[PDB]
Amino acid sequence: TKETVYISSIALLKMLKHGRAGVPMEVMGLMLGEFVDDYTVNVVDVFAMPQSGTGVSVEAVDDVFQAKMMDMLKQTGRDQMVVGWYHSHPGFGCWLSSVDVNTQKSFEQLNSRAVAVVVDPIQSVKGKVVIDAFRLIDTGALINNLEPRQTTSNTGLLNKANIQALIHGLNRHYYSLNIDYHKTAKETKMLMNLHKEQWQSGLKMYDYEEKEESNLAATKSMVKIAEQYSKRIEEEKELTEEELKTRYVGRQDPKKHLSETADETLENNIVSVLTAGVNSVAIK
Amino acid sequence: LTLAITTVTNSKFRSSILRKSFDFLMNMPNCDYLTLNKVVVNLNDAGLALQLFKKLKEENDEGLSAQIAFDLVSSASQQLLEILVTELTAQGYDPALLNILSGLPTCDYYNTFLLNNKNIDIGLLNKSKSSLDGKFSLFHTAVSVANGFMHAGTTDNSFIKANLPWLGKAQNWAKFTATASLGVIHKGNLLEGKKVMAPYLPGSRASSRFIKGGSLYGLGLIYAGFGRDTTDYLKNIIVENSGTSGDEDVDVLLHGASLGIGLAAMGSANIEVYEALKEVLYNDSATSGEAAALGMGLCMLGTGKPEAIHDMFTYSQETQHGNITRGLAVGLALINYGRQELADDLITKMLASDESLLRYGGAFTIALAYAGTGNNSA
Amino acid sequence: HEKVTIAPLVLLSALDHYERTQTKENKRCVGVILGDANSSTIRVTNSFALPFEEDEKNSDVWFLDHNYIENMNEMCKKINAKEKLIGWYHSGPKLRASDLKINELFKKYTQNNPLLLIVDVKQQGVGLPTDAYVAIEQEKTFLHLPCTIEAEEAEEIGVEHLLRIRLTNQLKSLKGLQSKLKDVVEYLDKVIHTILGKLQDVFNLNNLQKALTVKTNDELMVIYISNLVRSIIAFDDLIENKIQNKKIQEQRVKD
Repeated sequence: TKETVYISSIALLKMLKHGRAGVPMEVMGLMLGEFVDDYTVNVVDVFAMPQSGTGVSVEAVDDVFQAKMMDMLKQTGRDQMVVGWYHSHPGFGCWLSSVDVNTQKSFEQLNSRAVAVVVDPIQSVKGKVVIDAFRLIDTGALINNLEPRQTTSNTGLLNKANIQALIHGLNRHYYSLNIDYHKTAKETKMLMNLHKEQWQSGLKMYDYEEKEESNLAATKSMVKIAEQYSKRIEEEKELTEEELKTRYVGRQDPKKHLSETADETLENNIVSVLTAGVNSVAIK
Repeated sequence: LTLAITTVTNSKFRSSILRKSFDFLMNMPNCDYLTLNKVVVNLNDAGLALQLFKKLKEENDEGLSAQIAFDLVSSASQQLLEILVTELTAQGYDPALLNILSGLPTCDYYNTFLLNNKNIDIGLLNKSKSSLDGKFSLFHTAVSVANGFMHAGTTDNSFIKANLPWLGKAQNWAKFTATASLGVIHKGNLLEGKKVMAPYLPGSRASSRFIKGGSLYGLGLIYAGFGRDTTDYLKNIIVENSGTSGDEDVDVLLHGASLGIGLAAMGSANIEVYEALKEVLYNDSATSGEAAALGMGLCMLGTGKPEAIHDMFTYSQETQHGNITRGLAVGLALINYGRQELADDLITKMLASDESLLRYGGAFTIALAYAGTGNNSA
Repeated sequence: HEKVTIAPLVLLSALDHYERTQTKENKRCVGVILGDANSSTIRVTNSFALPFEEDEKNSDVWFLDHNYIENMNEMCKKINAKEKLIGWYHSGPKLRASDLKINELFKKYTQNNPLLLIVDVKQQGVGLPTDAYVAIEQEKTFLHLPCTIEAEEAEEIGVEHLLRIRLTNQLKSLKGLQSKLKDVVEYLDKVIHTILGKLQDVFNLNNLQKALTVKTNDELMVIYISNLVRSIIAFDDLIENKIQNKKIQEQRVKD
């Protein structure tokens, strides 16, 4: 049956960063992990590999530099068995790799569970992190182990599947792409303290204390003029259409400056509380 | 009876209310026999249950004693059925009312009533399953499981027997639905139910060991709750393979065995089946490891074993397996049944964890314990 | 001084090294980082690990192999030529003889000052489990540098997929004032002068405030001008549903 790959949050970000730079530039990397056939699949650590003159190929893997990393990655537990390789390519409608075509057959001789991951967007990512993998089929898909029992199968509905040029057949004989991501307890709290919306951390008590107080010179300086800006926004709207119909071509004009000036009053009310929150130690 | 369930919070106060109504109805002056039935089922007391049959011995009526016997066997839980059979035999019974509580005429009601008038509408049924032989097991399951609905209880093998091609087009994993469909069709057979799986039973081999595992699951659907005879039959198969497995289809054979022994012992606490399936979990099996947790959860229904709550929960954090953790999550939901606030200790641990599988079974844990009378907190 | 910018991938992978091997308090892992140390802002684009062995009972026992770095650097030359060794990181808050001496071994392959990073494996308290420090002498003096988290365009977008005002600062501000009181008490027991002399000058920054109360209410009055806008917003909130409320009676005739 088809494997279901669970990629950790750490390995998913490394494969995207290694194949990042440049549209035409292709790179290569190696994937590590320990899992068993049919379920239990996982990806532990991933790292880039040296590139030869042929780019992505079977001979580009250097066992000399690979054997030295095994003793290095064993101390921290990063050392595992090679589960496959990941690559980067400019991308096309079909066969994203213009070099690697049948080289995956040479990868199947070393490991039957090894796959080749190719990044479609190449800095086009819209936030969904859509990556493409490949698995050798050759003779099969007739009276054999049943792959499409796992998750999200029968791809190719209408003309849109993944790249949308592949539809049903995908790369070779419907390899049935399956990818899932997971996170641990340490990965959950670390990402929230680094990248969530914008990073204000590293000082927790100085976040709104430094920005809403000591930054008034670069933000709220000349607040009397700042209050005039709230009037110009209301004058831009309320002065236009007072008839609640179509004359000056406006509809939500009373609600345009309503939400924009709501935060201005809110921020002024927050700093008002933080004004007394400075705690000058006055009392009597 | 109706108001006190949604009003009285204390289980012991409402328990005494049911015992007071038994004394006024004890003389049986042509009074309600259905009220006394709801008393012994909710209380699950062997003293009041066997006392009702002792009154039927003094006043002899074959129509009155029957309606009581057929009503108890249907509404009773798994623990009360054993009292009406095993415990009733030790203290004396009625030879006419013993076979009724054993489910022989009860299972006949499922077979005989459905066989008299059955319209499957083969005209519209053929067009559904004759469309294509492909779509892997997704199509073969839809046509086999839906067909088992119409013939359920009537014991009609025409899908497997009378129709050759639809069976052969199934793959190894697709033959499970074709075999398990007989368990739905023949459900209610306490005698010849084993003869339906006879070619696929152990010792007769099979065309393959993948389809052989589905035969042990079909016995679970037919014999569920009456499968005391199949308890030692399905347990010895698991013990032989409990050591290890060298093939993938060997786990499939134990896969249907774990789900089969779970349905026969469903509702009854059994330490032998729990310890037999516990060794399978230690091997960390990808296929048969999930059914091992499902078989133990069905034996832990109702009150269950408090020690098995933390034990199965510990193995979920120690063993990080797709099917295993998800199987243990459902097993931790079934071990707590009707406990209401008593299960809040396990619910808190699942809600605090960010694991997807622990939160998947945490909802059904609330569904099973908080069911019946609605709770504003749940 | 200088600045240190660490990508979120380095801080995320450094903590994972502790859990995989279940390392106890007797062992501390050491690793290396890459980037460009030429500019004033230190940027870390890569990180690795090293088979570092250390004895807890003896601070004079440590083992570090530089040959594994040579074979690793040759692999990066075929991958990224702009990646050079800017320093190294170690695990645990404690600084012992084994941690201070090994800093000189990395100075052979590093032209600039190797960046010092103290990784907290227990992530206990506040933020920033790994602090960025610089080695400078007047006795080695380790000074704290501003820590900023900035990544590339593709790296920041990929993190959002993994995870897919006033009261917040006050919750962390209460624990910060209480922690500063313990730092003075704990430092007193260590003596029985350098930090106390600096804190007294920082704390130096109602005699002159008798006439300074007016400007406090003057700023609050300007805030009330926005409260008048809030009243206008509340007046506009009263206009919104009247558009819908009058359409309710219009539908009564149609229906």
